[PDB]
Amino acid sequence: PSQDEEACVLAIQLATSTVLPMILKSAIELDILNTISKAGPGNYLSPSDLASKLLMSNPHAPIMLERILRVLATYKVLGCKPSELSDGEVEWLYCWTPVCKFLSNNEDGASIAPLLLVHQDQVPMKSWYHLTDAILDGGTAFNKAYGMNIFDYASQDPQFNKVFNRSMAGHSTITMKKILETYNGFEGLKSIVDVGGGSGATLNMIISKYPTIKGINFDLPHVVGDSPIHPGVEHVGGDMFASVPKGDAIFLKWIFHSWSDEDCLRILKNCYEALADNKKVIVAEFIIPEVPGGSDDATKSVVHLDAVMLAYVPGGKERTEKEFEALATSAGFKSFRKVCCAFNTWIM
Amino acid sequence: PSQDEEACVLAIQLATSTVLPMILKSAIELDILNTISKAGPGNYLSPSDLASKLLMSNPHAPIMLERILRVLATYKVLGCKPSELSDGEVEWLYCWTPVCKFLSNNEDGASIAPLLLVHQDQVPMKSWYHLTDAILDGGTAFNKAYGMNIFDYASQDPQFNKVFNRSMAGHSTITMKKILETYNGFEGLKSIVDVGGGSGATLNMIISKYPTIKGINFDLPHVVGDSPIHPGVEHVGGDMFASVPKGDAIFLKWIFHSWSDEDCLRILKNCYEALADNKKVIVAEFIIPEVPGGSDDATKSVVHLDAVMLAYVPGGKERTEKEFEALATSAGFKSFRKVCCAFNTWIM
Ligand SMILES: Nc1ncnc2c1ncn2[C@@H]1O[C@H](CSCC[C@H](N)C(=O)O)[C@@H](O)[C@H]1O
Ligand SMILES: Nc1ncnc2c1ncn2[C@@H]1O[C@H](CSCC[C@H](N)C(=O)O)[C@@H](O)[C@H]1O
Ligand SMILES: O=c1ccc2c(O)c3ccoc3cc2o1
Ligand SMILES: O=c1ccc2c(O)c3ccoc3cc2o1
Repeated sequence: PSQDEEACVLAIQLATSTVLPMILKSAIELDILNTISKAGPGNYLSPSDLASKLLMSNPHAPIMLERILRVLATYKVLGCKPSELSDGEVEWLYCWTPVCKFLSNNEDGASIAPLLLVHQDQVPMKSWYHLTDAILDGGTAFNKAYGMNIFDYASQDPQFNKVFNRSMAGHSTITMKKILETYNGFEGLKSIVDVGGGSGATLNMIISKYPTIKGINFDLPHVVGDSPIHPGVEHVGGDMFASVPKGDAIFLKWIFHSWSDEDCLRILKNCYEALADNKKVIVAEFIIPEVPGGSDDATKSVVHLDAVMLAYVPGGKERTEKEFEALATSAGFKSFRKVCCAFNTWIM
Repeated sequence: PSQDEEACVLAIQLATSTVLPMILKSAIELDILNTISKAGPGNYLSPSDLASKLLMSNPHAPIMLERILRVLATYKVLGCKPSELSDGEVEWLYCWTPVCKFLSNNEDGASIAPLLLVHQDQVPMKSWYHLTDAILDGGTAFNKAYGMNIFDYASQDPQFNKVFNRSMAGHSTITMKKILETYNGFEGLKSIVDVGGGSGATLNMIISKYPTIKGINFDLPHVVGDSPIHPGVEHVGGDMFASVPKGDAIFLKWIFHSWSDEDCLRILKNCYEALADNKKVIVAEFIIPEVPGGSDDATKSVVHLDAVMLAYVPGGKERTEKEFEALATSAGFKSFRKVCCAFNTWIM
């Protein structure tokens, strides 16, 4: 009877698992995580302390926050410790964890929280309701919801544009900062073109460590025209399928997982054409493991991403290392090399 | 650098965790889980076998199913094993697990899958987008989305009514079937009133084991008028706050977690009034543990439910055993007893 109970309560848990992303979204929107980050390690807050520090006016906000805090503790975003009340009952206090750090809006702009907000946004959320139809009828879930792909939608909705670009910028500020502690590959080159570089955050972090290097942040016009400027980095609006600006190396982070094999090869030809001989194409992506049933957080992340690609973009998919090696090979490249990994992002 | 990597990839995993409920919803809607249940234990299917057995017409459905299967395997809904292809590459085959059983629509009507479908339904899904407002401004997330509570909505939307009632019926068929292997409490009584019994599934399972016992399935008119009939069980339409039909015992499963303390006491007075002296009120609910940071599936389940109550219904909440004991005490009851547990549902 013990196996049945473990299996059934897992089923119930999975059936009510929309709670996690939605409670996380609310904790971010209520500034719970930044507030706890402000308190910092080992600084425990009761639900009442947190409503007070947030200056909330709702007399029932403390009990509501308590129930949110309890969700976050179960998913290890927060720790917690008991505090004895006068009448013998126990108050539960909650505290920072390193996870909470990555989900807080660090003044440096580096945060994973905007990534949660783009996926809970009402525009991408509707694509899931057309996924079952996409499988049975063909087509792509997102385009069936909207009659246009996600990038076309962003160009027509400035609010969603900012939400999308901020989620990418937050992630790659964190990731390139840790990448740069272990990657040589930019040291000896005159210039880098970030193809689909979004808001320029990746080059912002590359040039700040290697000034003198000329950064070319290349993306669609509606993305570059709403982006801040770092010195060393010049924004170029364009279309990577039309051409790619020339440089000493080309960089593509989280590009290929959004395009079919045939479209990846079209991007890679324009990259080829844009570089001199004996030059590099630097790719940053997750990699699918050869064995699919792992339950750790790294496998969950890349598996989540592959499902996101399935609903959001035609032909998008996460790939194995052998699948990346094949693309480079088909594109006339002669050397493929997996270099290092940071926060599940490989440099290839 | 190893702690930072574990924390950041957990953050990324949590930020993209809407995937799980939404991919599960699609696997249920595509009949993947019933099909695999039809194949049964140790009967491995490739993505192509599964598209064939489902008679899908989409030439890209096999690759799409593969990516869905991989999600389900990571969350342990399915197992998987490799199969070598002719050219040395490996195909991954997927197979049944006991979890898959609880998420399949067993011909007996017992399934946890309808529970997933009510929470992913577009009507409840919109309440989350008003939760942050509910905390800051007061009110209830669901009522702020719709201007009426969830039960009023069900009475005005027959489709959502059936979706809601089917999720409760599927769960309590499974739960009462296992409860009845270890509960004496119905053996020696003439009749039971199931207050808020929904579609009658719980009494259906009680009377089928104890015929001769008279079942009174009591719920709102829009619920009882769209429900099947089991012998021994008579449906009564009414309002538990107006009165409760009299009987030898009153049964309430998943009622109290939906009402504030003051409304629970109003229900309990009507239950009190409806029973003779020296008689029982039988409550089936989850119970919150005193210590809140557990990460097992039982704690996740009750924590998920408490967040669901927070967004869906005014005043709803999961409770501790001491909180249930207090309600019974305040209601004039003289004996409180936690009896047994089944699939995380306690009988009190
Ligand atoms: N021709 C094109 N079509 C579609 N997207 C393009 C494009 N050229 C560039 N892109 C961009 O590709 C990016 C994918 S996501 C942004 C990833 C960015 N490198 C980062 O990691 O922060 C988007 O910014 C999108 O606008
Ligand atoms: N006066 C009332 N107000 C609101 N809901 C009521 C009610 N009387 C009964 N209910 C019912 O309470 C039920 C809660 S959920 C159904 C639980 C059911 N016992 C089961 O476990 O299967 C709903 O069916 C709802 O319609
Ligand atoms: O979590 C992610 C990470 C990358 C990502 C991405 O590159 C694209 C391109 C279109 O939609 C996307 C969604 C994404 O979600
Ligand atoms: O997963 C669940 C279980 C029980 C449940 C419930 O009794 C009510 C009453 C109004 O909304 C509900 C949602 C629920 O979701």
